[PDB]
Amino acid sequence: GRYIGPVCRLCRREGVKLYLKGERCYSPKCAMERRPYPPGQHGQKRARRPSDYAVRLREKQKLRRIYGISERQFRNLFEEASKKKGVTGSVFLGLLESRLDNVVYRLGFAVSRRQARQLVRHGHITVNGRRVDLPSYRVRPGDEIAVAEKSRNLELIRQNLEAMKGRKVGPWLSLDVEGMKGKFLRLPDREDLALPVNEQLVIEFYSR
Amino acid sequence: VKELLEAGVHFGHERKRWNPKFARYIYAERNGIHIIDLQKTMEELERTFRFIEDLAMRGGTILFVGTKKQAQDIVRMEAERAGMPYVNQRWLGGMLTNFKTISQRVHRLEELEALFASPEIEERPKKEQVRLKHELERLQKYLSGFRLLKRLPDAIFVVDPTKEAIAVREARKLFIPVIALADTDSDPDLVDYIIPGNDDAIRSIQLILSRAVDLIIQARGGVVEPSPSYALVQ
Amino acid sequence: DFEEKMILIRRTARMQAGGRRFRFGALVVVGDRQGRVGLGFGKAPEVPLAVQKAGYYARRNMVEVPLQNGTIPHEIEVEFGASKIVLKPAAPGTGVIAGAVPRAILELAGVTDILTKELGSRNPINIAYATMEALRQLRTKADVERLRKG
Amino acid sequence: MLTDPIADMLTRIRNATRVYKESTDVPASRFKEEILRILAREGFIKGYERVDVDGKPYLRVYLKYGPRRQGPDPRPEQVIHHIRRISKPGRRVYVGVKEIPRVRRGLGIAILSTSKGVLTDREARKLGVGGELICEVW
RNA sequence: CGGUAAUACGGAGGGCGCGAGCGUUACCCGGAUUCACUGGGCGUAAAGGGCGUGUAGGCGGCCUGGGGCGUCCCAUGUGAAAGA
RNA sequence: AACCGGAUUAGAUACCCGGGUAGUCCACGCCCUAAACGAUGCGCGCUAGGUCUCUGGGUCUCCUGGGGGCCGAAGCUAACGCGU
Ligand SMILES: [Mg+2]
Ligand SMILES: [Mg+2]
Ligand SMILES: [Mg+2]
Ligand SMILES: [Mg+2]
Ligand SMILES: [Mg+2]
Ligand SMILES: [Mg+2]
Ligand SMILES: [Mg+2]
Ligand SMILES: [Mg+2]
Ligand SMILES: [Mg+2]
Ligand SMILES: [Mg+2]
Ligand SMILES: [Mg+2]
Ligand SMILES: [Mg+2]
Ligand SMILES: [Mg+2]
Ligand SMILES: [Mg+2]
Ligand SMILES: [Mg+2]
Ligand SMILES: [Mg+2]
Ligand SMILES: [Mg+2]
Ligand SMILES: [Mg+2]
Ligand SMILES: [Mg+2]
Ligand SMILES: [Mg+2]
Ligand SMILES: [Mg+2]
Ligand SMILES: [Mg+2]
Ligand SMILES: [Mg+2]
Ligand SMILES: [Mg+2]
Ligand SMILES: [Mg+2]
Ligand SMILES: [Mg+2]
Ligand SMILES: [Mg+2]
Ligand SMILES: [Mg+2]
Ligand SMILES: [Mg+2]
Ligand SMILES: [Mg+2]
Ligand SMILES: [Mg+2]
Ligand SMILES: [Mg+2]
Ligand SMILES: [Mg+2]
Ligand SMILES: [Mg+2]
Ligand SMILES: [Mg+2]
Ligand SMILES: [Mg+2]
Ligand SMILES: [Mg+2]
Ligand SMILES: [Mg+2]
Ligand SMILES: [Mg+2]
Ligand SMILES: [Mg+2]
Ligand SMILES: [Mg+2]
Ligand SMILES: [Mg+2]
Ligand SMILES: [Mg+2]
Ligand SMILES: [Mg+2]
Ligand SMILES: [Zn+2]
Repeated sequence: GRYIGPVCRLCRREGVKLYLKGERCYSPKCAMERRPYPPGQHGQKRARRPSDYAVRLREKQKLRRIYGISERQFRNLFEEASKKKGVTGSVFLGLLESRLDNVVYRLGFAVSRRQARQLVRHGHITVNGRRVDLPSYRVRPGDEIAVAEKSRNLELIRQNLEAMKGRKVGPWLSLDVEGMKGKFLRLPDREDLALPVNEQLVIEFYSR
Repeated sequence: VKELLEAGVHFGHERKRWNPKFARYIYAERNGIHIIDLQKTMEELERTFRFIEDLAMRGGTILFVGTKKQAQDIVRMEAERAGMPYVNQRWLGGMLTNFKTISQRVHRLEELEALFASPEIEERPKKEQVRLKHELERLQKYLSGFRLLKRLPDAIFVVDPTKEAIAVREARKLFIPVIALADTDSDPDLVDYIIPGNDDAIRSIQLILSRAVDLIIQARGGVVEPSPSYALVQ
Repeated sequence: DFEEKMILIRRTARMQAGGRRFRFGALVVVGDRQGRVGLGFGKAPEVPLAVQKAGYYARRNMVEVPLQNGTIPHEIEVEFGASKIVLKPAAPGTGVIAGAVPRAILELAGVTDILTKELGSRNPINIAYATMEALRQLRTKADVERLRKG
Repeated sequence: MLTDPIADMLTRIRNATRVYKESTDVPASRFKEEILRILAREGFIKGYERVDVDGKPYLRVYLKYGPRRQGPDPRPEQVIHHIRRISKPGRRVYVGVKEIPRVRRGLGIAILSTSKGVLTDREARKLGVGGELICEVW
């Protein structure tokens, strides 16, 4: 089971806003608002210059904690990226962006990452007509990511799709809001993601 | 602005203490002395003087450097003939590399000269009057020619790159061109524009420097009468 | 315009009657990440005054690095004393894989992908010196062509 | 007796170029002559020519060098930066066509002795032949 | 590290790393270019044999020609399956 | 050497002094070590010079071999240093 506990405490330790909380990371309550320093007794003390390993370590966590994945699935995804043809850096991101639980959030079906996870895990997400309840399921380009008509009358679903009205989706995605459909057009590029993570830093973390 | 028959002055030098690297300019060994190939001299002279006339009429600054007992009083006059600075008594370590700090001694020289033309020379006690007397004395001794350097030179002229190697080494490090008069005992590779010839034997030194300063002022259109340095031959 | 990264600092104590009296060594890389890097080693009685000197000495003694798509044109080995440095070009998507010291030099150089091995004496100062001279010896297909044109 | 005439010639050039000799002589041999031909073709030497010295035949190798450089050590950059004998006696080196290395990522050469003659690494690969790896030159 | 202020002992608060696992010991490879083919050395750091003679073996100046064993190239057969 | 004495000394199983056997020498046969040192194995090819010297040849200010030294180019070396 993935990490479960205080989240906006990890908004602070990375020093960057982590929208894992969904909403309220937007409202001025994120604790990134008026508390950017890390948690703990010594959070307000002056931080020492990070070692060359310190920087590489924190950058990986900043990326890993964003998708809400244990190191186990995380590492395996990297070792898969290094073997395939192409840039190890960008390919790894496109593989993360292909996670069903991550696509569900990216499609705006759920407010947060953790929320999109629970929606998959409980079977509310449809992939090409079949139910897929695994958050780790990798979406291929062209698959239709829909909502089970069993859940289309659920108030939580009609809630998030109400605010999605007029809201734009990523250039590698497209969604039909009324029928609660969705489609994964293509693997996003490095430019398609605004993630505040230097990927060469994370690669450099694994050369050791 | 040239010379041909100067075989009557400058033939050769340095019986055999020779740097082997100088072998390309050696003609033969006559009476156990290295005689410098005379045609090879003018070949390096043309390539040297063209650079001079180029830098001269561009407005540059040439540091003339000579500490030999032979070239002391010839460097003094010919550099004063031009508007160029000179080094006469001794080359100080850092005159180029430490030029920032060496220049501050000029500010003291100018300061004490200014304070020695003021009525305040006698306003100070008799003991400070002899101390600051000695400062101006040595400060004018060494820096008399170095006084006129406002920035780092655009060129360097030396009469014995062997004895002045402390000066050539700095110009190298600061990438300043090295112009030299170099006889058998000099390493030619260190000289950018070389004139092969006796570093001793005043009779020939006065000729090269005068013709050098003659060519400098000709590039600026200030044509000059013969050099006063000819009376220092005897 | 100019970014500088600190390699290391040391105590370098000196002995004198009554007790030891020390200096401070400081090694600082300077780079624009555009192919221009510089190295400098400072010595001063107090720590910051040592880094200042290093930042100044490193802006002198620069090296034009011929970056080809963010890497080196060719592999080279460089022996500085007992320390040997080895550099090899890397396809992008690899990264800078180097020790603590060569990574700092090459990052400020602008290299985003390279393969590196330190050998012999792993002394940081010598490694830095060696990695520098390695970069001074890089040539381009245009450079090597202009040597053999004649 | 001389042991390896090629390494001797490879060294005779290596030594002469470090003091920036204009020329140097190497004992004449047809195999040596083919080596010098590749070097003159690939622009590492000005060229060569047969000559006799005290009646015995030799090969004048005219070296080339770079431009006279800037401040200290004005000595020019070498045209031949490195030369190393690879397949020496006592340990012979033979490479197939797929085993031929890429010298300095293409900037250098590998003189190969092949059944089809003395070729640079590139000439040998487009000919699709391997053989004895003579030396690196870059 | 600890011999009176211990971030190193012991507990607490807090923090970091992994998470149905987490540590430990043993064992293998790694870093180790520390057996160096790639890829090391022996003046003073470990390392030239006290010196010679000479057997086996290793090594071999320049020119031509035959052979084609080493070497190089093509075709083919083989290189089971699993694995990779 | 050992040993016998005389001194010195806190003691003297020593340095110093008087003696003195093996041995040191010869022959013949063993012994096989050493800081047996250049603490640098042998052969050949290549790479600036200057100077001192032993010994040959030369048209004998000098040129040219073959040894023995010292400085030192390039280069090598961790440094000292090595450097036809
Ligand atoms: Mg891998
Ligand atoms: Mg492939
Ligand atoms: Mg990859
Ligand atoms: Mg890759
Ligand atoms: Mg797309
Ligand atoms: Mg790895
Ligand atoms: Mg010019
Ligand atoms: Mg002085
Ligand atoms: Mg002289
Ligand atoms: Mg360049
Ligand atoms: Mg070494
Ligand atoms: Mg490439
Ligand atoms: Mg070691
Ligand atoms: Mg207590
Ligand atoms: Mg204490
Ligand atoms: Mg206490
Ligand atoms: Mg504690
Ligand atoms: Mg504790
Ligand atoms: Mg705790
Ligand atoms: Mg598991
Ligand atoms: Mg191990
Ligand atoms: Mg190994
Ligand atoms: Mg290894
Ligand atoms: Mg071992
Ligand atoms: Mg080996
Ligand atoms: Mg090999
Ligand atoms: Mg070793
Ligand atoms: Mg020893
Ligand atoms: Mg011996
Ligand atoms: Mg021994
Ligand atoms: Mg043979
Ligand atoms: Mg045989
Ligand atoms: Mg055959
Ligand atoms: Mg198989
Ligand atoms: Mg299969
Ligand atoms: Mg007694
Ligand atoms: Mg007694
Ligand atoms: Mg006593
Ligand atoms: Mg024995
Ligand atoms: Mg040996
Ligand atoms: Mg005689
Ligand atoms: Mg001799
Ligand atoms: Mg010596
Ligand atoms: Mg040297
Ligand atoms: Zn937050």
